[PDB]
Amino acid sequence: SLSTEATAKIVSEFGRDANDTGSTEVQVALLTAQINHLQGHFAEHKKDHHSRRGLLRMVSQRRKLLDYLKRKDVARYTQLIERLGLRR
RNA sequence: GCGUUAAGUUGCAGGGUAUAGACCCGAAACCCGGUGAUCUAGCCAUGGGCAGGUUGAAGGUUGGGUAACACUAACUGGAGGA
Ligand SMILES: [K+]
Ligand SMILES: [K+]
Ligand SMILES: [K+]
Ligand SMILES: [K+]
Ligand SMILES: [K+]
Ligand SMILES: [Mg+2]
Ligand SMILES: [Mg+2]
Ligand SMILES: [Mg+2]
Ligand SMILES: [Mg+2]
Ligand SMILES: [Mg+2]
Ligand SMILES: [Mg+2]
Ligand SMILES: [Mg+2]
Repeated sequence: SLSTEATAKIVSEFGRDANDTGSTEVQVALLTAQINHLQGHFAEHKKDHHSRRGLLRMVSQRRKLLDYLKRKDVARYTQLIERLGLRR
């Protein structure tokens, strides 16, 4: 759902440089962007169960990445959820 | 068979009959034209009344909760031919 420009913008804002697409912060920010963007799709299409399975995978993938970041560097974790607006 | 050989008629009094309320009193009812919604039934307009004490619906806020909902606890709130 995310376009190329929007994706590239996130990589630059959370990565080390322009092609640090793999860092945990970038991945979590990318997932957060798609999850938030898809809230408008599922408000209109409540019965799109097949797409929602893909969304719930993003949610669980983000939870696992966050639990890993919190276990490695708590400081990086705290900054990340604050910038993104996540409860935990 | 009915008649012919038996005086009627007009007053007055009386007996009966007829039409009339027709010896007197008495229905329940039927019809016609009026008077009544100051009681009461319903409605319409415009005003008033309901001591005191209870119960605690929806909603709201805050926290928990969720990807977001849902959900949940407290506080608040003051529903009802209660
Ligand atoms: K005579
Ligand atoms: K008589
Ligand atoms: K009362
Ligand atoms: K309540
Ligand atoms: K009450
Ligand atoms: Mg993907
Ligand atoms: Mg006479
Ligand atoms: Mg008659
Ligand atoms: Mg009759
Ligand atoms: Mg009258
Ligand atoms: Mg009256
Ligand atoms: Mg009552």
